Amino acid sequence: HHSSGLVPRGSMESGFTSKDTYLSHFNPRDYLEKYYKFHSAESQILKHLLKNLFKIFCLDGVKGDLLIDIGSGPTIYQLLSACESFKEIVVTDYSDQNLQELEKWLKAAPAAFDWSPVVTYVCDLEGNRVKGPEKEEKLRQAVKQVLKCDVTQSQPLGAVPLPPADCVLSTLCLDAACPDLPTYCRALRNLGSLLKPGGFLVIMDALKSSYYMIGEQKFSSLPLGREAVEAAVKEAGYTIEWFEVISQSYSSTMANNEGLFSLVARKL
Ligand SMILES: C[C@](O)(C/N=c1/sc2cccc3c2n1CCC3)C(=O)N1CCN(c2cccc3cnccc23)CC1
Repeated sequence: HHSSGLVPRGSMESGFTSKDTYLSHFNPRDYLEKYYKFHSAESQILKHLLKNLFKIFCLDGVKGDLLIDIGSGPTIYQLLSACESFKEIVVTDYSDQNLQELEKWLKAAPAAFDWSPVVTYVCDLEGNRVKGPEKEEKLRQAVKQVLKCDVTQSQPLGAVPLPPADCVLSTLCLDAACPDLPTYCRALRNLGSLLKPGGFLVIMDALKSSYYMIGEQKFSSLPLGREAVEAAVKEAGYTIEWFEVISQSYSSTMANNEGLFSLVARKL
């Protein structure tokens, strides 16, 4: 995409990877093979996101009718615990390439990525009430829609009539989606329009990361800290229930994050 090494793809005119670059120059299966192979940085990070989700959805409250999952990418690790606390899930993404990988996975098509190592891992955290083939069927039955997203749009779902949600989940999304704090803050107001009053916001993402790599192809990220996200959340109409910060970072070659944040909020 012209630039090559000097600046992330689709970030020369703008200074941040434009949304177009996610539709055209983005291979989702290449990304899944890199980050979600699954005791490296990636595996340890995925294991921490998983523990936080098992605690949010299985250990604590966060029970409901409908959970809208914003910017799911081509991944399902983030929905394994919520398919126990929610009667229905509505997954979304900007990339059609990503929505495709999700739709292939809901069909159990052999050409879809293997989530077996991950699914079995979450089963072990839950005590193993069920096994992999049983856990994946609960989650697939729970996915009611796969829709196009745009957190950087007043109506994040467009014309789709969706009922108010009890939870809105977003993992590893807004750092790539928003190019500056005004957009990060606005994109959180947009998530609130999908949420019920006193409804949960669950956000997980990297801290202090300005880029992330998918091979040799580079992508933009918003380098923000704990103070920056804490402030962005509260100003967008949310009361923060708890905020976790971990020091684990992605390997040298994969991103310059100083750690990762996990937080639960409530639309107030
Ligand atoms: C693969 C992935 O890039 C997500 N993976 C990762 S792995 C990793 C590792 C380290 C750091 C980071 C990181 N990231 C996210 C960025 C930070 C993806 O699938 N994303 C995020 C970007 N996203 C959108 C783009 C533009 C506009 C959007 C509008 N609405 C909704 C979504 C939109 C689409 C879904």
